[PDB]
Amino acid sequence: CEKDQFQSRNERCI
Amino acid sequence: EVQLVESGGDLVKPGGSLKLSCAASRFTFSNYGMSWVRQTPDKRLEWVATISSGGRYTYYPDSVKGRFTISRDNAKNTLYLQMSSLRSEDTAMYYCARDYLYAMDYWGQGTSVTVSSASTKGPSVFPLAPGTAALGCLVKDYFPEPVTVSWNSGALTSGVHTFPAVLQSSGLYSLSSVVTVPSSSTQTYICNVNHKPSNTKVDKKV
Amino acid sequence: DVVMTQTPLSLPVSLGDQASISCRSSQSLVYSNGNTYLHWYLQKPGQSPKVLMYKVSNRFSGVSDRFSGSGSGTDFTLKISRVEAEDLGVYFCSQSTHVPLTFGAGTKLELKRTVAAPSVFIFPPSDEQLKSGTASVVCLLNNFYPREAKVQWKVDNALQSGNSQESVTEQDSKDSTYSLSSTLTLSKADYEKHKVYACEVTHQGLSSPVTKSFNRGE
Repeated sequence: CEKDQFQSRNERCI
Repeated sequence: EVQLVESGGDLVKPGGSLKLSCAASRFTFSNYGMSWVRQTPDKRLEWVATISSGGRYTYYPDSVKGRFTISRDNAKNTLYLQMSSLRSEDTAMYYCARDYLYAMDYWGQGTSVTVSSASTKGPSVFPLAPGTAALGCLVKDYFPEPVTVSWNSGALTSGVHTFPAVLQSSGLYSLSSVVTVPSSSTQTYICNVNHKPSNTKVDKKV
Repeated sequence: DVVMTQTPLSLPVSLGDQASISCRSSQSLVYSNGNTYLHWYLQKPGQSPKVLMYKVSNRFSGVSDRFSGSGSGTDFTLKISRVEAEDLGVYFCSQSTHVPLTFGAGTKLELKRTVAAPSVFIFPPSDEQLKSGTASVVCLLNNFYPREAKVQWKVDNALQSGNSQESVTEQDSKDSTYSLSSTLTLSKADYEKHKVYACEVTHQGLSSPVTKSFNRGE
């Protein structure tokens, strides 16, 4: 599960 | 107690290349996205690059896309920024930062990058000779930034004022560092000046 | 790119008082999922930025509950309910709804205090520097408030112009004062052509401008 501040916007990889 | 320590900044000629590194500590580096942000001499911030936790994705603004490349070594807990085709407008303080949830929570103290055709030049340090007395050191005609100044090897911090550098008409920088002390002080006062880009370190008794 | 406009850019405030900072985006920060990715940072003097708030109103762990965030769409506010000395610094808003991530220009929080007149010192050039052909004369204005001051150089009672540069420190967290250096640069020949060197200081804390001077030979 790839994490970064832009991926976080999809509210899944949190 | 997250910690990020940048290194690698230097004076680079236009068209040149430079690699910055950022050492991460006291967190599970592999579980977080990581970013680079720069702060230009006018104090504005500009996001430079982001890389996802596992390195699957990278992101850049148009100003550096193609020229800058972010990477990470999850085994060594290190972040990298490879810079190429460097331009004068890339001159800035470069910060490494941890992506935490939706923003960049912790940032390193930064590493300085100057892109110029001008050659390196170490400072000439001159005394500012002195019930309150003032004394100091004039650190002039150096290039590029930065210069760090301490007093009595870091023992004297009270009443010390180190001024921002100003760019002189010649293209060389200059700054002074002053300290107020009781006029009664036998006491030896030494300013410690370090200029990493020119490999200049001098100690001047006042 | 999204332009982030902050108001004010300079924010003087007294200790224990309330302050508010505006941030306006050039386009809506609502993301396709209906969330708003607007964040705030604080850069303290001599330090790198640290995050304060994320997604408009959420405090990061360790950030005082004196900070609150609000707003919607293009209009956002950061509020400080009782200002403390450690709040001194530059506040930045930032958006990540639209790539590239962008920042506002920063708002500098400044602490108010009573007027304090500068302590004025003047330094002749060193003999080592004179050997090199150049003469730097330095005027120091120490621990004063407010920041506004006028420093005028005079050589043999004659006003100088264009041959000096000034530098000011950031506000000291310890006493909320500023210090300023003014440097007069002359050729060695021009320096040794004159005797009296003076800097005249005008400041709200001085009822009349005061001059500090030295004689080159004496």
